[PDB]
Amino acid sequence: FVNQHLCGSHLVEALYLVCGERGAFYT
Amino acid sequence: VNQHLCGSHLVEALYLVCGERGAFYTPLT
Amino acid sequence: GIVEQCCTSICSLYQLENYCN
Amino acid sequence: GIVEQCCTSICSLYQLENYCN
Repeated sequence: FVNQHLCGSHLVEALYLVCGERGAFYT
Repeated sequence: VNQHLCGSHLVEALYLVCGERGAFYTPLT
Repeated sequence: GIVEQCCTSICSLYQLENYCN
Repeated sequence: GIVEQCCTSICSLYQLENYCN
């Protein structure tokens, strides 16, 4: 199934995707 | 981390990015 | 924080974007 | 298309946004 909760590596990948070259608070 | 978006993870990425608007990849809400 | 907003609950693109930069 | 761009390779946010409604 598709999980709409973002946990672990899926949360980390999601930050890469949405922030892009910005990087983020957890970089 | 795996940076590729495949399978259920590609559908989830679209849910996240496209919001409730939907998308052309699959007929989800 | 991010864990409660995005893992426990469901978060939006904009909420996730608040952790950028 | 989007599988080649984002699954086989790595895609940016703009590339996924091209598929949105």
